[PDB]
Amino acid sequence: PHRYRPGTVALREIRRYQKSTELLIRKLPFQRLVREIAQDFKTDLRFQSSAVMALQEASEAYLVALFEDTNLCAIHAKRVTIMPKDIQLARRIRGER
Amino acid sequence: PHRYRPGTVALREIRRYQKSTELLIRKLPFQRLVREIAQDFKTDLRFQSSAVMALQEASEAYLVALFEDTNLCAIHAKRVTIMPKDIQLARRIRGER
Amino acid sequence: AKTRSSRAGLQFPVGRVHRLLRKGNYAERVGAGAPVYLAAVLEYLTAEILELAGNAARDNKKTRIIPRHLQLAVRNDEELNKLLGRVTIAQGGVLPNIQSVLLPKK
Amino acid sequence: AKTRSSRAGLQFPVGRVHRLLRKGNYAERVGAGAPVYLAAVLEYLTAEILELAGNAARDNKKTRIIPRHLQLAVRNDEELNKLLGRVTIAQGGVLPNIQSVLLPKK
Amino acid sequence: KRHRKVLRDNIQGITKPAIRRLARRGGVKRISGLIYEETRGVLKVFLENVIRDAVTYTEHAKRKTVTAMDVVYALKRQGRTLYGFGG
Amino acid sequence: VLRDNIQGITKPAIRRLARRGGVKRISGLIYEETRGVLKVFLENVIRDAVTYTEHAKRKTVTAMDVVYALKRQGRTLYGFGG
Amino acid sequence: KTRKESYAIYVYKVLKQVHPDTGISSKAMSIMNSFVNDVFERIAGEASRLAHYNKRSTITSREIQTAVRLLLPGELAKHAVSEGTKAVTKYTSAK
Amino acid sequence: KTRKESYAIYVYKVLKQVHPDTGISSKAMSIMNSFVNDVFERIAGEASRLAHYNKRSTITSREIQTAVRLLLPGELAKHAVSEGTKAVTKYTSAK
DNA sequence: ATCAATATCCACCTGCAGATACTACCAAAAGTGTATTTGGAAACTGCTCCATCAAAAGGCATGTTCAGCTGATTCAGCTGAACATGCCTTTTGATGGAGCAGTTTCCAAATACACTTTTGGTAGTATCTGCAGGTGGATATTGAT
DNA sequence: ATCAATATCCACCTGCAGATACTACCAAAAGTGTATTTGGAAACTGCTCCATCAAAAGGCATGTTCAGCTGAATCAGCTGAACATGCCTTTTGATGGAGCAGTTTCCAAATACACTTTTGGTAGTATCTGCAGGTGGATATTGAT
Ligand SMILES: [Mg+2]
Repeated sequence: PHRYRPGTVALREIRRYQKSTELLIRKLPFQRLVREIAQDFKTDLRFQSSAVMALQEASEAYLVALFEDTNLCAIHAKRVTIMPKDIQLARRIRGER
Repeated sequence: PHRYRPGTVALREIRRYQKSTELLIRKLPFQRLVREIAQDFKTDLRFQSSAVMALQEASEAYLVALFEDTNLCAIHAKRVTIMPKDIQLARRIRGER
Repeated sequence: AKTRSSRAGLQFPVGRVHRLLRKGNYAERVGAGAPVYLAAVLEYLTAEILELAGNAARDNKKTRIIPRHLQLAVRNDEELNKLLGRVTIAQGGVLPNIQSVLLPKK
Repeated sequence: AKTRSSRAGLQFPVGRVHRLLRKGNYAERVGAGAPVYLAAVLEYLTAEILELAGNAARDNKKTRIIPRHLQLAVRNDEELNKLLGRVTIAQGGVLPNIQSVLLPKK
Repeated sequence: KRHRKVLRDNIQGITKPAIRRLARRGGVKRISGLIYEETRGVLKVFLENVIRDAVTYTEHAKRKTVTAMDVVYALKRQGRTLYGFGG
Repeated sequence: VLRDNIQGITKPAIRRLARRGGVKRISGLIYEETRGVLKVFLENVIRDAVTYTEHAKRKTVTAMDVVYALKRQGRTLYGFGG
Repeated sequence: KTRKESYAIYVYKVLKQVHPDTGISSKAMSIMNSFVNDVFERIAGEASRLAHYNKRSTITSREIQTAVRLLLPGELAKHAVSEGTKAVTKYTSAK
Repeated sequence: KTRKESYAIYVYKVLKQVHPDTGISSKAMSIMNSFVNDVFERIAGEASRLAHYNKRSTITSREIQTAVRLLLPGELAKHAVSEGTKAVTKYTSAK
């Protein structure tokens, strides 16, 4: 019977995902989500597959950067755990509200 | 023998200054600071009167707003006292750092 | 002779707008209604703001609109505020606003 | 029988750059030195980025520059990072960077 | 075409683990359980904004297909310029 | 009484700004931080305005020089022309 | 000496429809002028881009409309669009 | 089979100049292509505005020069400006 | 609670800075009639690539367990708010002169047009190679003790 | 420290994806050359409006005092990390047509050019007034007790 202490695998993952560049959201789910949202704006739409890929690359790059800012917001609050209040503070200061 | 509690005049000035629109930096010191700074870019410069004015309106708008975000950052860390780190966090998240 | 604005029912200079579009290197060519449409949009947006800025004058017991009234109009409307979200109105001040945790205790 | 690129000592295509300035409607007229000066700036910047990207390729024991290497080049250089501070390089990832307090012990 | 599958709740394909990976790339060590719904919301807003603009370009062109270029131009308007897909 | 011009941006003026921004209590170290910040702001904008001046072959920075600099730095200002 | 143009009078004409008993400061009018010039540039600019993306030599009302949709928030867009389509209708019919 | 142009061959020439044994992947080239188009558009735009601001109808190497100093940061600007000056001088003297 | 120090409120008055009004004016747009150039919807059809179906690769959902993080509590001490005014810097206003802006000139450079050549793209069919993803095998990191 | 479970790092290999290659070809380029148009530098100059400075205004640098804020120390409760376990969903590779995108004809529309009409900016002189800034006295707020 064996265990890592909480945070050890977490740092392992940070090192891993910061070293690579693969998209981290599964392709098909993300695709459906695109098509759903688009459909609500306009029916009988198609998408070049590179269009979806462009959205995915932009979406993940956006979210990854948001989590750095969020993570800096928790750390400012003497925490190491990101919470919704941190995301919100990030987005207010960013001018997303 | 009568004294105001710490933070009572602070509130009073917030209401006062939020209500008005005068510039809050004295014109002359600002004028010199502008010229000083412009001297490193080109010597023997003159400034329209409206040019210096435009620079002041912009800087104060900027600084006022940066204090709003800064103050939000202090409040996030469960404080009421703005510190350089709060100004730093706000500038980092705004993407000025 | 009769102005293109009056034809289009507008107080805003369709002609000037047309010209300003040509000498703006926006495109080789410029259709006949583009300046009409553009000019209406500008009139419209101007009115909306004057409507609200006038309303602000009224509140503060004034009849002459000043920058403070444009600022209060713009930042108290969610949509105008978004459109002017990276714009500074000279001499506008800010909205009265104090974070609740900074209020004294009851 | 000589191109303007070779006249200016440039690999980048001056004629092409002249052509793209005209059809982009930046101004009525386009001077003769403009596509020359611009084509050179373009060449200067792309050389700077390939130099640094090539190094990142070599630091990873690779021979083919891929987008990760472009991202490493840009983001590790203060000035390129600022010039491209509102741009996203598909397939570039991020820089390794863990904040201190997150590391183990004291 | 005959019939056309109904799309709903797809926001939930953005799974807890996929969101944790993005956090990780972003250097996050510890994640409150409320982060996942909040992140889904924020993602939904981001996509609505970019797709609206992208689809507007599609329609202005009189097409039924959203191109990579529609998305690239939408991304540029919104200050999130993307290299790697044609612009 | 020899003194740098940055210091003419005084404690009470910096306090007034804060106040307009809703700030109640202020760390002493803020005054130097705020001057640093203001200096960088002006550098970036003035640099660009002056560059407009040099381009127009002038020796006077116009308000339009400034307004144009502010626009490209994403700080569009209304009321000084343009 | 050189004539310095402005949207000021057109702004002032519209003030009076909207608020016939209300006036406006010098500084306030200058801001309204910036405003019109700014929105002008923003819309034209987007419109130019649209034409170029679509290999077209012309900026018609369709480009101005799409531009407005892209630039304006929700309700402002919608009312702006209807005011724009309106003025073009009226203009065509009028001889 | 419409001809789609890019800066790929030039990017490659310049690549061989600086890292003679290094290749570039097509995705990496795609981004290099985007980067050139992007900087072109941004310099050309500043130049456009600059001309207008100064009531000029012509974009010369002088307009491009200013656009470079406005757009690029310190050192990149210094050096870009060398290489563009150098190329224009050498262009003028080469006929 | 009361009591008093001081801030805040409202009304009314008043001089003038800054607004609206005005006519000449003239000059420069904007609009009106005639001849010219050009763009882009419609009609048509090749053919890319998007939507939509079945089989194989591995990540997701869920429950359990307890490490250690968060947020409450308390509390000492440090640090920023409040305070009085003579003192020194900024503001207000008075006056030469730098330079910006208005105007006219004329030519170097740009636009236009018409063969003439070069080249950058693709397409067809071939030919080469960097490295991703598999293996096994030697060394680092981590956590219990 | 010692032991060991597990992750991480090499190195070496091998199929094949995707990259470099090449030969045919060509349409759209870029180049060359000669004709005609003009933008903007250049040069004189008139008049703002900008720097400078004396006198008049008034905001701020000063140090003392202590309220109350920030941050360290401590601790319980419980959230979120790790991991084992059962399998659903995505991924990967191979077959039908909606719609994009490329050609061409043709008129509805925008450009051009020159003309004739008016509008909108300025200046001139004067014409007008909303309200900032000051008064007085009634009432609210804050803080001491
Ligand atoms: Mg739906």
